[PDB]
Amino acid sequence: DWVPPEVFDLVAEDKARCMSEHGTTQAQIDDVDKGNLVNEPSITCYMYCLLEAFSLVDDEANVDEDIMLGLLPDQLQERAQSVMGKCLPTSGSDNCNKIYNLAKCVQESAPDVWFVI
Ligand SMILES: CC(=O)CCCCC/C=C\C(=O)O
Repeated sequence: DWVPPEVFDLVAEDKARCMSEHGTTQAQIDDVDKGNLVNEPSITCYMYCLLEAFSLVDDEANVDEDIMLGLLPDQLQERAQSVMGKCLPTSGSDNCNKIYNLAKCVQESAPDVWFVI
């Protein structure tokens, strides 16, 4: 992708923790990455969990746009601001479901640059 390998090491402890907490499998993550998203807590609560580990969302799955933007390469800033304009604020029944809807929105809007670690 555009995601550099250093980022995988950085997320490794939290990834292991969030998969363990939520019953997530690598296969589920690969599915999401392949654009296939279902409203299963084991995947959706994983995504919320990891986002939270990096202060990208708060206790009610409100996205920190600035942190999100500061994390992305300089190239995607422009298209990411557009995707956020369409897909934020988050909404849903709970934290996991809010990230499910966000994931659905962001994938529908910017498949090219869609991905989850
Ligand atoms: C849903 C998902 O995988 C997003 C993970 C965000 C983690 C990024 C952590 C560190 C960085 O980008 O430097």
